[PDB]
Amino acid sequence: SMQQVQHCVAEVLRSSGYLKKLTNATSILYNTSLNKVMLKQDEEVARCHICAYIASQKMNEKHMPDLCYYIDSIPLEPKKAKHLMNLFRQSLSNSSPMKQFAWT
Amino acid sequence: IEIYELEKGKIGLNYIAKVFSKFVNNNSTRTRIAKLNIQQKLILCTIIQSLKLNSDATIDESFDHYIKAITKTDTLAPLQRNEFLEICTILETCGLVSIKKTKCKGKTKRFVDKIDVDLDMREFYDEMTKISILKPFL
Amino acid sequence: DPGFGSLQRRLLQQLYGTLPTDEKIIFTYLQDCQQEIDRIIKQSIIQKESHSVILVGPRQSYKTYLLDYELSLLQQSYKEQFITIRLNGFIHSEQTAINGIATQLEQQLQKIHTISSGSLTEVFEKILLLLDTKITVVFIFDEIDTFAGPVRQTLLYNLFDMVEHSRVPVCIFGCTTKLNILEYLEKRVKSRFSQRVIYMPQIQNLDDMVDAVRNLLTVRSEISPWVSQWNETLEKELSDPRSNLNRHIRMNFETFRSLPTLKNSIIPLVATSKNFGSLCTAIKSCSFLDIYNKNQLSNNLTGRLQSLSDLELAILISAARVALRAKDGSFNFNLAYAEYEKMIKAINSRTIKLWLKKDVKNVWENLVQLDFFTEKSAVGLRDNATAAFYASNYQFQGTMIPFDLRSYQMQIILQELRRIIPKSNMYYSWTQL
Amino acid sequence: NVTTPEVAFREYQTNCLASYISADPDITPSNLILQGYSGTGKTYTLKKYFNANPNLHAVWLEPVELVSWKPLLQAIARTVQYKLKTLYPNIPTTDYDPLQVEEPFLLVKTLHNIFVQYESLQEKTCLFLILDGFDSLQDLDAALFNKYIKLNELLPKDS
Amino acid sequence: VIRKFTKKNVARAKKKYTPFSKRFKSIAAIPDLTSLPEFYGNSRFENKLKTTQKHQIVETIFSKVKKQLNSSYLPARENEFASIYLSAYSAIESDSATTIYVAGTPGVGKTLTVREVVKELLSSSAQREIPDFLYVEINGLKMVKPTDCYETLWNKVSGERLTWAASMESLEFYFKRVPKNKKKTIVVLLDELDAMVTKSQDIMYNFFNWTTYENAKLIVIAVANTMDLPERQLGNKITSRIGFTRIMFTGYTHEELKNIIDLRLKGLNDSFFYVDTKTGNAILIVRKVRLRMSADAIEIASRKVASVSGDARRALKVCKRAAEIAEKHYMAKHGYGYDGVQTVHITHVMKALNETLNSHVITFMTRLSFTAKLFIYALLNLMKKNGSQEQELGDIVDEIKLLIEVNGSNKFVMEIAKTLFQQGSDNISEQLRIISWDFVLNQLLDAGILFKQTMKNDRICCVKLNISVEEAKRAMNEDETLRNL
Amino acid sequence: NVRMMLRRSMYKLYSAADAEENDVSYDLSLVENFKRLFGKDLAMVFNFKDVDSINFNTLDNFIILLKSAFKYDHVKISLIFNINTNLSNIEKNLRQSTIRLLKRNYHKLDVSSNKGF
Ligand SMILES: Nc1ncnc2c1ncn2[C@@H]1O[C@H](COP(=O)(O)OP(=O)(O)OP(=O)(O)O)[C@@H](O)[C@H]1O
Ligand SMILES: Nc1ncnc2c1ncn2[C@@H]1O[C@H](COP(=O)(O)OP(=O)(O)OP(=O)(O)O)[C@@H](O)[C@H]1O
Ligand SMILES: Nc1ncnc2c1ncn2[C@@H]1O[C@H](COP(=O)(O)OP(=O)(O)OP(=O)(O)O)[C@@H](O)[C@H]1O
Ligand SMILES: [Mg+2]
Ligand SMILES: [Mg+2]
Ligand SMILES: [Mg+2]
Repeated sequence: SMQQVQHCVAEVLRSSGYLKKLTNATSILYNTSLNKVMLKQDEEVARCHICAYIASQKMNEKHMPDLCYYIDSIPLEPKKAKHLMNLFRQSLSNSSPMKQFAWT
Repeated sequence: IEIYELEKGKIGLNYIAKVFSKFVNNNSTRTRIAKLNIQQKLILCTIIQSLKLNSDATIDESFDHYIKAITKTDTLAPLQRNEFLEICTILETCGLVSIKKTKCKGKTKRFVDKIDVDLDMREFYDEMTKISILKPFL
Repeated sequence: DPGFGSLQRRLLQQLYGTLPTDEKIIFTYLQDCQQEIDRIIKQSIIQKESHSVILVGPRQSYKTYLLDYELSLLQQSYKEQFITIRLNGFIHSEQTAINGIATQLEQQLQKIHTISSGSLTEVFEKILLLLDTKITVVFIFDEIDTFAGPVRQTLLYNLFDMVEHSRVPVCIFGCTTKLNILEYLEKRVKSRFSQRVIYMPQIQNLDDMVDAVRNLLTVRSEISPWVSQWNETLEKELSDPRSNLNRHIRMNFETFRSLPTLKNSIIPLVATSKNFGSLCTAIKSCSFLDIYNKNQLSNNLTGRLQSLSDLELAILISAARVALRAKDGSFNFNLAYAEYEKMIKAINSRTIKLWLKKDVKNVWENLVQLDFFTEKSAVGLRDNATAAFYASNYQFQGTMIPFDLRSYQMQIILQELRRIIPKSNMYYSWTQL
Repeated sequence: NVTTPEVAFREYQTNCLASYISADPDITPSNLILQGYSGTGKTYTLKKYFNANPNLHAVWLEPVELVSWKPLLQAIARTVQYKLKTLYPNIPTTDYDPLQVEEPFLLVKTLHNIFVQYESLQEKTCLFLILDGFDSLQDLDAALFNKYIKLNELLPKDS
Repeated sequence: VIRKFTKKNVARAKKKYTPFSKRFKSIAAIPDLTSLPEFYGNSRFENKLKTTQKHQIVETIFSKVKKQLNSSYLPARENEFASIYLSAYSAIESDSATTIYVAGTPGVGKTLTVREVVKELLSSSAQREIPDFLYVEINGLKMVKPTDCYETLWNKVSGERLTWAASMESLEFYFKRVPKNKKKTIVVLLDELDAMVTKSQDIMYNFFNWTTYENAKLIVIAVANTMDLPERQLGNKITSRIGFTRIMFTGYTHEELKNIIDLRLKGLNDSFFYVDTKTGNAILIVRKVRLRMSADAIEIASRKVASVSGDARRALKVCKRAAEIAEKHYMAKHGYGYDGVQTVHITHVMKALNETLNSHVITFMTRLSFTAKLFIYALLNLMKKNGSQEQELGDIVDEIKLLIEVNGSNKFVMEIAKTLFQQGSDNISEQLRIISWDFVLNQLLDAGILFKQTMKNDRICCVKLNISVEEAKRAMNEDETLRNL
Repeated sequence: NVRMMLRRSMYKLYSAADAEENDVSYDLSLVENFKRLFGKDLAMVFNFKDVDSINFNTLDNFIILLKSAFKYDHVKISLIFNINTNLSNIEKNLRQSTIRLLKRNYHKLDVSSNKGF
């Protein structure tokens, strides 16, 4: 759904250009997360948010260093949110579908 | 007595209720559907619809129906047949879908994998009603 | 010429794969598979790890070849370390696999240095007592799918339980043609299995087949004075892209995509040469391959139609047009003879001898025997001996009625008869309806 | 090194039989099929080929006389043992009974036991078992020929 | 005398036929069976698989991890353990007869828990606080005949070897008539209980009805794969005798699977080995190399396995497969043979989880010849046209011929048509089937891609796709010639 | 079926040859090795009782099976067909190759009680 990914990318952060690139990422990363990363009924309510934050780091490292993002938008405990997002990065930010998504 | 001396006087009426709750797995389809994610719920809905229209259906025909529904509706991204089968076994692990192995009754009768459902329709449709992105599959 | 005889015998040995083990030919597109098998075997025979793995590929896709090559390679350096139990799913049943394992265990342990004696219960108990440094037992189990039946997979359960929980090192190599072999397995059997499935490589592109032909036909040892000239001739033919070998290899790649199919034609090309010049002329022209392909198609529908007599052709044409006019395609001897006599009268009215009904019976039986007609709704050859036995203890209704009322269906139709009967044949206008 | 006889209209077939059938087991296929309809000279060409090469050891079986698979297995065991007894009469042998073959596995065991007592021979030889009319078996199924295809892989390789 | 048929391979065991009811002349004539030299358990094959080790094998940095993650080597099962142990201990100490029903999915620790219970019970009996008992293990899938359990259990009790019927009345006499003071308690593990289910259901009734006898002192621990087995397959008598109490072994959560894998990786993870750079052999404490397997990789594998099955066998095998992928890459890089930090990364775990998911069927259909792809294309065209799941082979022949003769102007069809119908040769007449038609038909039948019915007329015989239609479509339009037309 | 006809025929043959004077396979190879097991020639007379009730495809295939024993010099075979309908009735329920086979040496004889009164 476009509204959930749009709201999640929005409140992780702070049209159809770079925020559109970010939305497209969160969606692909979330869809492959649904298949290869399994969460219980609590952690599942932040599957979009965590995925959104991952895409944010990619922007901060690839094209725009000036982009800002903060962690506590994730509706879990910040230690638990940290552990889950490290798990998500290390697992499927190097996945073969998520390698030719042009970030420019 | 087993539960009374595993959890530690005249024993109470509550231990009888504890016996009748411990050895009756009163699992609800409410609790089973609520432990799934959106993709397992979607594949459960497509399985239900394929068995509604065919009722002697294989894994592969249900995957064909899932592909047709997911290209008609365009929700997330379509899955490959083995990922579909893995989510079907996940639904076995949850206890909503069973995959058996049975003979066909056509002109070419061989053994195939078959989907049966052991869940009741009313609370299934009630749980799937509350999700807006699933009602094209109901 | 003993030199040409030595060259011919070496070429035939390379084509049959019967070279010594240090000279055996592994195709380029086959290293990545065989190294993987070379790992698993060497992790079991040498390092005493228990493994179970299924090879999946079509028939004649070098499963047995690579496995036999691996076992013969490990035989020459680690001979006392392992024994081999070979089972075949066609030959061994669920009961006789136990006796096969026991007999092979006894005869292999008497070869390295009883279980086999008694009833089947005692034999199975002695096997499980034996199998539940150490000697690695290597199971080569061809046709894994026949023992992966839906009723009860007892042997697969016991063998994968041996791989998992026994302290005897066991290697199991199943082999099958079935692509979805993992879905054949029962839940406990599938759980005990490692779920390691190796899919055999296919030919992907044309110069894989060209390089495999080059590896098959290049003599890499100096055993004949004709070796260098043969190698130059073969390289000249295989490098020229308009040569007859490259045309036949391309044809195989686009139709069969099978190197055993190519070898079955290349072997009598080599073996029918009398001298070296005849062999070079044969490998340039490839004229024998066309004669081979003509002979491999000599007994299909077209050649059997060309072997027919004029009355046989007339009866077949009449049966074909009666079958075309029918709804279910069914016909008998009476309607076919009526069509035949109308056709002969309409020919002679515009002189062909009209044969009597008592003589067309022999032609009809010859046409049934030559697989031109089949009995209506006939199963034919059954899949297994049990269904064949059940069919043999039953008398079908077709064999109790007279022969002129038996319903038949056509193996060839009137359009194909019109296509492959020549224009100048005088029964041709009867191929249209 | 084989003699190609003259058959009047089966010259290609006789050349192919010279290509495939030889005394050397390395350059001989494990299975060879001659396919043709009735009265096409299959038996005639095979007899003229084997008569012109007397050093080739052939055993002839007619499956039409055996009718079922179990007498075919027993006939294979009996005829192979009798031919190997006639061929090398100065080799002492245990006489295994043909009637104890009731499974293809038992045929594999009996052929193993028969062939393991001829290792005193100096050269590798071929034994050509000719099943003249395999599909003329009366009780034929689709699974029988597969066992005969895969039979050679259960026998020893250095025999 | 001439026989009508012969049985020349009869193998009969040396089993007597007289049951235990006729050993002694009276009930009082039976001695205390615990003092008999043959009763109650009172191998010769282990040396047959010994050889001489004349080599020195190399065990690398990941060798100890792969050897230690095997199923041969009880954290998450402590309530089930307590339930089984307390029921069996109360049944032993009071001299009672009791059925304990345990059910569950594969690999959730049922056999392991029951075996740990009987080891603690035997240790407790060794300290003389409960009376001594005999432990019998009967696996239904390890029997040739289902009645052989009658053969097994009685042979474990008396040491005699009888046929199954005489063993059955021997066990009935022993459990009912012999008094408690002359007997010993027997704990029987019936494992794979469904494998011992027959049409008569006599074995089920006998084994659970002996637990209702006053003198029996029999404890039957039955392991099932489902909890609804006595209602679905067994009668009301056997269901009543099994009882209302039924212990279910749930699938492991990912915390429990992670605890199991971390319990096997204690002493090896975050440790140092001495590694030879010349051969590759590594010794637990020349270079000092630290071995790690990351906890994120274990938690990913545990979460995936817990959602799919909750199976400890699959979690251990996925971890071992990841370590083997890492160790294969290690031997490829350093050139080691089979005679500062090494890590099993998360990428190896993802590769191990994806190698059973990658759908080789599409790849197999992509790497086929043109004739097989043309057959599949024609069959798919017929399913699109007339909407049937089964198509006659003559229709496939006719539509292949139509596909060749309509799009002739394609350059590939002008190249291939003489090959398809004459094998590129004059003096070969035009063929009714294509070249290699039966070859590709039998090849697709061998793979399980196709189903063919059993008819002797080759034209009216039906062919059905056994695989899904969408994967056949994507394999077909991967091909550049077939997607062009 | 043909298999039962051959099995009963070979069992009767072995029983008679043992009664007239190790076990064997009840197939036609017993006819092949008859001189090696009993030292005498073989004359087989087949009495087909009630041919108007037998399955004609099975009888045809049994006659084709019995044709295979003609390559043995020690064997001669007689066939007796007990007919109550007509010769042409059995002539049109057999294949023409079998009719050509039976035509080489055949005789007819009337058996019925109204033979010349
Ligand atoms: N031991 C061997 N030595 C030499 N050549 C062999 C050997 N085994 C097989 N071949 C050849 O290798 C080729 C491939 O056939 P192979 O027997 O390996 O098939 P396969 O893949 O095991 O198939 P199937 O599933 O039918 O068993 C054939 O040409 C065969 O003759
Ligand atoms: N090329 C030939 N030259 C001479 N005579 C021949 C030739 N071919 C066949 N014959 C004769 O025809 C007879 C029939 O041939 P043969 O028995 O070999 O046929 P077949 O194909 O084996 O038949 P079937 O399958 O019916 O047994 C031979 O016995 C022989 O007399
Ligand atoms: N709690 C556990 N702690 C450690 N290892 C365990 C545990 N549970 C299972 N395992 C491992 O899994 C293996 C398989 O478990 P087990 O044989 O008990 O399964 P099961 O539930 O009886 O399965 P099946 O139904 O297939 O027989 C054990 O041998 C052990 O290696
Ligand atoms: Mg093979
Ligand atoms: Mg012949
Ligand atoms: Mg178990």
